[PDB]
Amino acid sequence: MIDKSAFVHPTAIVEEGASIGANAHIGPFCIVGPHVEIGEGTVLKSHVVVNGHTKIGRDNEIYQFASIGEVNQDLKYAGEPTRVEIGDRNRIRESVTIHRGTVQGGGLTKVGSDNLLMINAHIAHDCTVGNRCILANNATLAGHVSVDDFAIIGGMTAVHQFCIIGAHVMVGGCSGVAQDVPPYVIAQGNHATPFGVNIEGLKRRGFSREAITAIRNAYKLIYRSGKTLDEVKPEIAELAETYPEVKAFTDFFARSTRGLIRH
Amino acid sequence: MIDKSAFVHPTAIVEEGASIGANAHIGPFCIVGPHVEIGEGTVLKSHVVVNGHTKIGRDNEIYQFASIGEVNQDLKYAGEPTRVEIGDRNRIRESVTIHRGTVQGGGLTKVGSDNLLMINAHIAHDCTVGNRCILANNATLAGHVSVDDFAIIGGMTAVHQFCIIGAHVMVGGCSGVAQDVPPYVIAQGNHATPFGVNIEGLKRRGFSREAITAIRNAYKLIYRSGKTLDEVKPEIAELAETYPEVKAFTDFFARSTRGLIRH
Amino acid sequence: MIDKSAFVHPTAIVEEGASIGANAHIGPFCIVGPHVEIGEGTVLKSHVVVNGHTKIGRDNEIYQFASIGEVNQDLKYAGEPTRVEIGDRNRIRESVTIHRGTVQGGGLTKVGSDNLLMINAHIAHDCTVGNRCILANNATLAGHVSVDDFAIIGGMTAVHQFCIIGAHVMVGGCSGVAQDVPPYVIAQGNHATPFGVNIEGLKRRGFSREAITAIRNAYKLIYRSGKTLDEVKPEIAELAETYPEVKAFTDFFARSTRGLIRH
Ligand SMILES: CCCCCCCCCCC[C@@H](O)CC(=O)O[C@H]1[C@H](O)[C@@H](CO)O[C@H](OP(=O)(O)OP(=O)(O)OC[C@H]2O[C@@H](n3ccc(=O)[nH]c3=O)[C@H](O)[C@@H]2O)[C@@H]1NC(C)=O
Ligand SMILES: CCCCCCCCCCC[C@@H](O)CC(=O)O[C@H]1[C@H](O)[C@@H](CO)O[C@H](OP(=O)(O)OP(=O)(O)OC[C@H]2O[C@@H](n3ccc(=O)[nH]c3=O)[C@H](O)[C@@H]2O)[C@@H]1NC(C)=O
Ligand SMILES: CCCCCCCCCCC[C@@H](O)CC(=O)O[C@H]1[C@H](O)[C@@H](CO)O[C@H](OP(=O)(O)OP(=O)(O)OC[C@H]2O[C@@H](n3ccc(=O)[nH]c3=O)[C@H](O)[C@@H]2O)[C@@H]1NC(C)=O
Ligand SMILES: Cc1ccnc(-c2cc(C(=O)N3CCOC[C@H]3Cc3ccccc3)n[nH]2)c1
Ligand SMILES: Cc1ccnc(-c2cc(C(=O)N3CCOC[C@H]3Cc3ccccc3)n[nH]2)c1
Ligand SMILES: Cc1ccnc(-c2cc(C(=O)N3CCOC[C@H]3Cc3ccccc3)n[nH]2)c1
Repeated sequence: MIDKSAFVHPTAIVEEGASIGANAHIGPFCIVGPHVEIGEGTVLKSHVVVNGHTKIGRDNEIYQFASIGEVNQDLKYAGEPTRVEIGDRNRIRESVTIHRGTVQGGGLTKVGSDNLLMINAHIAHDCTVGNRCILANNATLAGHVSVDDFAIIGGMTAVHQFCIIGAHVMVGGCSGVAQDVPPYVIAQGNHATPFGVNIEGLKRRGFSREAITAIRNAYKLIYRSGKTLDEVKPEIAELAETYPEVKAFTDFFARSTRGLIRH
Repeated sequence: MIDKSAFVHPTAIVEEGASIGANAHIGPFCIVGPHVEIGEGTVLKSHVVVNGHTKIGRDNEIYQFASIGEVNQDLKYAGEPTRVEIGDRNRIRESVTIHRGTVQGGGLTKVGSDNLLMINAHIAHDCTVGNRCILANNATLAGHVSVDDFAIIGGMTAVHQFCIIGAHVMVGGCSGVAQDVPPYVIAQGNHATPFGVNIEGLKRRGFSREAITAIRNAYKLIYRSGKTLDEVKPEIAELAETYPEVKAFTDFFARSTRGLIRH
Repeated sequence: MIDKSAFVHPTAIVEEGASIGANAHIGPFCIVGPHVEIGEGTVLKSHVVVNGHTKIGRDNEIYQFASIGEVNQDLKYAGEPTRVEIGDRNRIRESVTIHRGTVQGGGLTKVGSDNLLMINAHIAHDCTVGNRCILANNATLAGHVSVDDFAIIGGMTAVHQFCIIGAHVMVGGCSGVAQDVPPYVIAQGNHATPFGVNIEGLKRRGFSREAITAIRNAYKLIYRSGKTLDEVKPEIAELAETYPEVKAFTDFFARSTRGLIRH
């Protein structure tokens, strides 16, 4: 149903069955399929395509020429009714593409809240983007990629399938990420390698001096101690007993499937 | 003429003279010029611009915000009535651009069949794309580039004008190709350099063990023997007398104008 | 007001207050906001969004899926009524984005005349593009970037915020520019470094043999003499006393805020 307080431009095509929330705005020449849900206050500026089984939260801003919910580019996909979930207060800029999941990959592409997806960012099938992330222009995720909370990916950068971009990471522009990036790390290059802790980001986000020091010491265990990852894992868990922020490493290690980026 | 079994959305603008085949589908807000031919079963999803002297085959899927047949970006082009040809069963994704040829370059941009052109791939004037190719997101061909059968070009990769991407090549993502890539080769980097034979691709495509061995031996002649290309050409032709797959090298050498990528 | 000789397609939406000049053409499914001025003879092909306080000159060609005047991507921007200015005879290709300024950055994004902005080029808030420039496909300017007269930026290349791309520069494709590029220089790489003087460009643009020699000698002072920039500045000014073309260096040095690209 279309809420009586939603605006649907006369040139937009909203198919029967679409759910449009209160005070939403569907601009001219938008197309909205019958399995789409658009939350309260969300705006589709103009020339937006939203289709598939796709749920969009509240107060989103989706700019012209974006394609949300579309058939993914995985040759394995065969038209199965997979899904997209998008949270609240995202800014989804011109030409962004967010594609539906695959059965093989779990059936769901998910984006959280308060993200900024810049022009022509690409969220492939089965990706999971967290909250407060930034993808700069042309940032490109292959299928099954995770971008964890607060992570930032610079312009022109691409991420290989299944990689994890950890929480509070900063990936430089013009980079190619082929392995997993631990939380709190700065990464850059082709292929991307680690350049220490994202100290300034943690500072601005309220991390204490003690937490940042512990995170720097965990970084040193991984990349400067010379031990194997299997040796350092319990040392990082031990450190997390005192500084809970360090637990992000433990949680990341359990999800990592491609190994860590390294010098 | 518009076939009686084609669907033309009421908001689409199909100019008189366009030819639309049986069971084709022209979605909302598409524009189709008077010299366009769209084959049987081809679908333009929505918001597609097709113009120029442009022939499109059957069972193609062309997604929103694509521009097919448009004026090319060569400053030498002056509006002459050049052409685009596109074959059958292509998947041409959001924002792909395929531009018309130039008189200077032969007048024709051509794409074969069963290709996958991912989001914002660019096929410049006078390019020739074969069959069963893949161009990943943002893959960008300058003018006059050839992409031969089964070749794959990774995300964010660009190819300098006139280069040949040989048959069954795999070019990595985040790469810049400045010279010609022999058939069967893996290439990666900025600028791209060769990394051996695309063994896994040949395996999956039915090449025999003997053919792959001969191709590996031809690769060694080119890049490991230390001889000049002029010395190895007759040695490769000799090898092709027994293994016909090796003839692809000979045919490629005759077309190559920029020299081969090298370490 | 809409000039009586302008064409406005029946499907276009031109908001009351927009100014459309003589013999302009607003194609199907374009949107033009109430504070837009479109000059005499300018063409919006189709599916173009123009909004904000945006002035566009005469004889421009703006292709489908372009977004001109749109809200910028700077998180600091809060909706203030900033501006875009675009000159004459520009070719602005599919999916180009040109964004409005920020109060913090001066309030104005400006593009001159006779530029070629290829597919998906991005002109961020507060950028200044001069005359006769070329941005190739996917060339991406962060905020506050200057691209001076005749400069060319190759495909897939991105420029870090506040950088200056000097007059008659040629930046290669697949490059990342993190510092300022002096006039007349060839730059390439990630990050971009200098590769001598753009001799061929100067030749084609009518520079005398004496002027090019002096420019080459100024280049040598900067990058080959081994002196500091502070030592060479007066030596370059001295050279400019005889060869006025060398003054471009002096003017550039006074604007440069990020240091020069270097080997
Ligand atoms: C420096 C880092 C640069 C990163 C650049 C990233 C750019 C990403 C652009 C967005 C793409 C995204 O929307 C879709 C996506 O990632 O899909 C794939 C899907 O996430 C994956 C897992 O589920 O599976 C697929 O990728 P794979 O590479 O695993 O597929 P495949 O094994 O079927 O191989 C695809 C083609 O490559 C050929 N091949 C494969 C291996 C080889 O060694 N040589 C070779 O030629 C093979 O013949 C086949 O034609 C999927 N692809 C295809 C084309 O189906
Ligand atoms: C690591 C690899 C990265 C590759 C990145 C590729 C990105 C491709 C994006 C798609 C572009 C495609 O759609 C169109 C295309 O490739 O067109 C050109 C056409 O294929 C070509 C041949 O026919 O001719 C043209 O390229 P050239 O470089 O050969 O043209 P030109 O000789 O006229 O030079 C163009 C400008 O460069 C200036 N120049 C040239 C040489 C030099 O040394 N310095 C210089 O400034 C010169 O003044 C002029 O303003 C054409 N261009 C132009 C702008 O007209
Ligand atoms: C090899 C070169 C590659 C270059 C690639 C260029 C790609 C450009 C794509 C076009 C973007 C353009 O349209 C907009 C633009 O450039 O805006 C910014 C604006 O020009 C700038 C100045 O006025 O200010 C902003 O950039 P900054 O990086 O200066 O912003 P910030 O200081 O607010 O930091 C942004 C985020 O980065 C986080 N951060 C910052 C520093 C750090 O060390 N770690 C970190 O995580 C920080 O927490 C915050 O969430 C603006 N950004 C944002 C996101 O607001
Ligand atoms: C020397 C250097 C090396 C590598 N990358 C860069 C680089 C990336 C960007 C970029 O994409 N953006 C987005 C627009 O907001 C401005 C900026 C924020 C950002 C900075 C760093 C990483 C990720 C995002 N700008 N410069 C610079
Ligand atoms: C370590 C490494 C180095 C260089 N490039 C990559 C790279 C490229 C891609 C990519 O574009 N795609 C398209 C989407 O299908 C998945 C994948 C298929 C492909 C793989 C390799 C080359 C070309 C295509 N993914 N990773 C990885
Ligand atoms: C070996 C090499 C190294 C780095 N970059 C390249 C490179 C860039 C381009 C490119 O973007 N274009 C735009 C389309 O017009 C053709 C060409 C003009 C141009 C040339 C050089 C710099 C900037 C523009 N082509 N090759 C080549």
